[PDB]
Amino acid sequence: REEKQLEASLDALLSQVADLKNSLGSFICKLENEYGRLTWPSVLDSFALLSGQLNTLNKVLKHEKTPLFRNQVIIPLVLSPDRDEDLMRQTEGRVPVFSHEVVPDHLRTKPDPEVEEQEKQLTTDAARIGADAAQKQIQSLNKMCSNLLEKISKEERNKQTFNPTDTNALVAAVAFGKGLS
Amino acid sequence: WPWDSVRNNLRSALTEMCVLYDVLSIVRNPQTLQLISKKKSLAGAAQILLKGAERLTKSVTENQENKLQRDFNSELLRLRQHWKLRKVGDKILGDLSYRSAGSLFP
Amino acid sequence: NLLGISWVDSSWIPILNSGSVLDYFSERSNPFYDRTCNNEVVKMQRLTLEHLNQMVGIEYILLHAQEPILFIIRKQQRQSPAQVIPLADYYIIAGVIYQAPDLGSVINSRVLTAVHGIQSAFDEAMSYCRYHPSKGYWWHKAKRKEEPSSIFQRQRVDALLLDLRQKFPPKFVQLKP
Amino acid sequence: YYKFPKKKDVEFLPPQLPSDKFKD
Amino acid sequence: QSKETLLQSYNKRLKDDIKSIMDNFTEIIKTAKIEDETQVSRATQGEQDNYEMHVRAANIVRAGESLMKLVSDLKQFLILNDFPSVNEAIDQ
Repeated sequence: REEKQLEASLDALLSQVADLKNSLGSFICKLENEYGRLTWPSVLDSFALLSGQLNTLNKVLKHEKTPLFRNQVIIPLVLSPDRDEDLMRQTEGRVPVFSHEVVPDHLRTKPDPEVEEQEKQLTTDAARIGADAAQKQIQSLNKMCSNLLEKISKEERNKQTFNPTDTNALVAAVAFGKGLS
Repeated sequence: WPWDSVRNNLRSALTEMCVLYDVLSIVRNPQTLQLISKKKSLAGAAQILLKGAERLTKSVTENQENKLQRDFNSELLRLRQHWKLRKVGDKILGDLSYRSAGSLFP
Repeated sequence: NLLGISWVDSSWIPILNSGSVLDYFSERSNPFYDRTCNNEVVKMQRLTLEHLNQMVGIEYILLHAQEPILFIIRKQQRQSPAQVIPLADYYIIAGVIYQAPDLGSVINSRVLTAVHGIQSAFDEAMSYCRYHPSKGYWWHKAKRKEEPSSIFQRQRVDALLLDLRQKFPPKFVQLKP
Repeated sequence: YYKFPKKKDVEFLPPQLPSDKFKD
Repeated sequence: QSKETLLQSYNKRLKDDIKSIMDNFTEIIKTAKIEDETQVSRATQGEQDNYEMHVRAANIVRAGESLMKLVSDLKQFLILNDFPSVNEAIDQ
């Protein structure tokens, strides 16, 4: 069942991504017609719940029980971008029609260069200035708030306003002299 | 441009999901890019903290500079402490009807 | 660092078959694969398939069977047999000569892209306006709609209202001149 | 309003009023 | 009805959210990924892990530096007690 483990990781990440995309599309429909009374707190919660939960799963489904990416090679069965009506029942949400010369640049590591181009344009701006407070900066302030959050309320597991003994004792000594003699 | 931005975000999410599904179906030295990304993230966090501090010290500094007419904790109490206490039917607090000693009509 | 080009093979690849990739790579003109393949030593005699993997030659070899579009060009070169050492692909898949690595850069490019979108998102909402002492406490469908103090009691009028289409039958309209 | 004003149907009564502000 | 319990629950929730925002925003505040522990990729995955702060890091810092004063004002407004139980400024 080793091959099934790799197949389960692909379906889990794809299903969660599709659900997040559907949620983002459904929430956008209510944020377009009702443009008024749109608070920043309510909008931020939906985006945070839709992006973070998906990103965590995407990052976890790649560096935890994954097959080696050096032996296996990506290779399709055949190269035929034909539009068949018997092939749309294998993705359930995407891949409606596959073409060949209809998309010269639409799928390439999600093309949006903002990191590689920046690192290439600024590849040389600091030779021997730092290189000590960037990689060895993981020990400056390790614990600053982790030792004060579990010793306030979690470590406990309140002025008393009523005295139960005073209530029972006063009631018995008021009716008669029961306990005086 | 609300609907335009919503449609743009929806199209971007659809394209991302399509690329992910296509990739899934097909599968079946001195750069320091991470350092620059961490520096940008720290700069953004500092900017967000500064913006929050500015919004705090600018939208709540009304009574800190000079006491003026402001329903927020500055005007509602003046009449309350003088006439009635906290009550809520919907947003109604302390009607003046002399019902404490009236006994005539509400 | 030569996987970033988005070049293609058009005519320097007369064919991109198993051995036809080695002979295409023999003639790098202009874009088909590296001029730094075993192009020259493969073309010293003829358009061939030795400098692919058989002899010791760094050509765009048949790293695996792919007749349909193009074999996955790996600059296959090892002094013993049965290995190709990878950096890219002169295949026509995705219509380009990409990096031929794993899903790593593919998803990471996906995510860098979506993050371009995301930073757009965060700033776009950022400075619209802010809630303040009063929500945007600055500068010191609401006025009216139907009726504020529109008390019942004599609403009783209602009660009688419930007499009138009855005291007399509404006439048909169907005319928006 | 202009539009077409083809609001025929029936009813022609109801109340369309509001003053709920006296603990009731 | 006991609205004091609901007020205490709201205050506890606000304090817990503030503590979490102060704690869940230090995964990259004390380190800059000096080593490559990612078995998949360190050039395309690690670079996008920090450039995606809007979906990973800045997704909590946004409300985490905005909901604080909002909840403070909400608590200060919903409970305008004025309940010294003696009404000090009455006999005066």
